[PDB]
Amino acid sequence: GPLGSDDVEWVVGKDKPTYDEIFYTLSPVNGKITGANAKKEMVKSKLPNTVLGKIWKLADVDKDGLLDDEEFALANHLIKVKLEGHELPADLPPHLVPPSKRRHE
Amino acid sequence: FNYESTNPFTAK
Repeated sequence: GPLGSDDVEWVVGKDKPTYDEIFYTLSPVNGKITGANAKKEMVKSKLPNTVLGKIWKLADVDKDGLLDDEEFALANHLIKVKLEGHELPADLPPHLVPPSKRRHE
Repeated sequence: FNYESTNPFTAK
């Protein structure tokens, strides 16, 4: 193939349009949503406050206090696995973390 | 130890 060495697959990239659709239903200003919008989302997700804060702590890898469609998709993926009866590692492995926040010099 | 919490779910 092209690389072989680096053949990484972002798990969220396979079910991103769904969390993306949910992202648009929260009214995204300048392409992001504020804490309020993702808050009400996590509010009715029926997850504990602690988990919600932890998911946010993983989602905003960009650290801009706002959630882009990338970051919200990450959050929704964590919430989805929660709903599916799983736990989120509370950590950002190389297959959870969006390459959009990897700046190399 | 307090730090600038930027998490709107906890605030503190």
